[PDB]
Amino acid sequence: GADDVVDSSKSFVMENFSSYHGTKPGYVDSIQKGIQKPKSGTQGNYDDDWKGFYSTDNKYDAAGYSVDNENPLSGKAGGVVKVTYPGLTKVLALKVDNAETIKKELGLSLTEPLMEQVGTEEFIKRFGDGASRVVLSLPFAEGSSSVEYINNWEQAKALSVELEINFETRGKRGQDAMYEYMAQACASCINLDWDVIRDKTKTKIESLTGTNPVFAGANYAAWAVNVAQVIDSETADNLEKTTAALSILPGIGSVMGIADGAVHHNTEEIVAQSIALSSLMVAQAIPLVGELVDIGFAAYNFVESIINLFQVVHNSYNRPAYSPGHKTQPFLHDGYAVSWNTVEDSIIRTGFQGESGHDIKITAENTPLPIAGVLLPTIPGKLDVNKSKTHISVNGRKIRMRCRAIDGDVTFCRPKSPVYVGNGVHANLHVAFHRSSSEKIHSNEISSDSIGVLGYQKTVDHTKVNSKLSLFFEIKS
Repeated sequence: GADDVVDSSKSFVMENFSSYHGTKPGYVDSIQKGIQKPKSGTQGNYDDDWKGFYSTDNKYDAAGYSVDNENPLSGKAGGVVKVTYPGLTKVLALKVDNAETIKKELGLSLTEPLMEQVGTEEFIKRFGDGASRVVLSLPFAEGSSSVEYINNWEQAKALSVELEINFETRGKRGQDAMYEYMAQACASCINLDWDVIRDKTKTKIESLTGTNPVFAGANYAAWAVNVAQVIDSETADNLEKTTAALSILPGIGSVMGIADGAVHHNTEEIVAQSIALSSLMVAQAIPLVGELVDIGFAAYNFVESIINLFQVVHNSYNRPAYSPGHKTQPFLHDGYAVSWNTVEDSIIRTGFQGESGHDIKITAENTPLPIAGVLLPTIPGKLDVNKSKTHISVNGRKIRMRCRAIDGDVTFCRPKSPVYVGNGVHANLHVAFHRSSSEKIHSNEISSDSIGVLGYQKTVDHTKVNSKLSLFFEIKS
C-alpha cells in the first residue's frame, strides 16, 4: 500500500518550503511574477503522468538548466531563482518512479495522470497532513546527494519567487558566469579565473614559453589535423555548431593537460600558455583540408569553444567520482568501458502499459573521451522512449537529453551538454521507456537487440564514423 511507494523517513511537512529553479535568458525577470505552465510542448515531461514544475534543493544543479534552449552547447545562461510556498507544504518522498505502481499502491485512479491527481484538493487532504499541497520528492541523480522536486502546475501558482542570481547581469563572455557559480560547491579544487585567461592567451599569439611535458604522454599534433578536418565553412561561422564538432573529438586531453586522473594545467599561466599553442597549429592546419575557412577562426571561435570544454571537464573533476567499479561484466572497445549497472537493467519486460528504467555505467581508462550520444530501440505503439526521463549523470551532474526519432523504428539521443568520461569521471546513462499500449512484442518488430552508446568521431577508410559500443538486452517474460 502507501508504504510500498512512499518513504516516511524522508517525507515531511515544513513551513516556507523552498527550492531553486534554473531559468533561461529572457525569463529571469518574468517568472518572479509567478510561475505558469508554458504553452504546449515539452510540458515538464513527455509522460502524461509527470507534467509539472521541476526544482531541486541544490542551486548549482538548477544552474545547469539555465542555458538557452536554442543554443544548448554554447548559448547564454539566464539565472537561478528561489521558489517558496506560503504556509505548510507536504514533501512526499517516493521509493519508485513508476507512475502505475504508485497509482495502484496509493489507491488512486489508474485512469487519470499522477501529477494531475497530485494537485487536487482531495489528494492533498489525503496525503498532506494539513500541509495545503503535496510536492513529490525523488533522488536527483546517481552520483548526487541532491533531491528533485516535482510541483503540480496548478498548485505551483502560489509560489513566491526570488532572484538568487542573474548570470547575464554579471556581463561575462561565454558561460564564464555559470561555471564560476558552480565552482562555489568547492570549499583540492580547481577554480580558474577565465578572463585573465582569455586575454592572457591572445596576447601570447605573437608571431616570432615556460612549459614542460614531464610526467605527461599526450601530444598536440593529431588534434590539429583532426580539428582542421571537421570544420567546414558553415561550421566555423557558428559557435554552437563549432562546439558540437570539437565536443566529439578524441585527444582533447592534451591541450588541457589532463592525464592519470589529475588537472596538470593547474595555474592561470600553465593553461594560458597551452591553449595559445593549440590556436596556431589549428590555424596552420586549415590550409591542408578546409576551404577558405579563415585563419581568424583559429583565433576566435575555436578559442571561444575550446574554453567552454575546459569548463565542462573542469566542473567534472571538481565533483566526487561516481563509483567506478562496474558491478557487471564490462564491454571494452576503443578504450571505453560499458556495463549494465545491475543484471536487472538488461531485461525489458513486456505486459505493460507502464514505464521502465535502465542504468548503464560508462567509464574510460585515462584521458577525457566524449560521449556523442546513445542509440535506442523503438516500437511505435508498444515501446516508446521517454524524452524527459532519459538523461546522463556525470559525477552527479544530470545532463538532460534531446531526442529525435531517426527511424526504421530506432531512436537517437544527444546530451544537451558536453559529456566526457575518463579516470575519475564516470557517468550513468539512465534510460526510460513508455508504453502507450500493453500490446505484445517478440523480437520480431525490433530491428536491433542492443543499446548503442556512441563515442568519439573517427576516420576509417576516409569516411566519418562514431566509435560504437553496444550492450545487449533481452525482452523476455
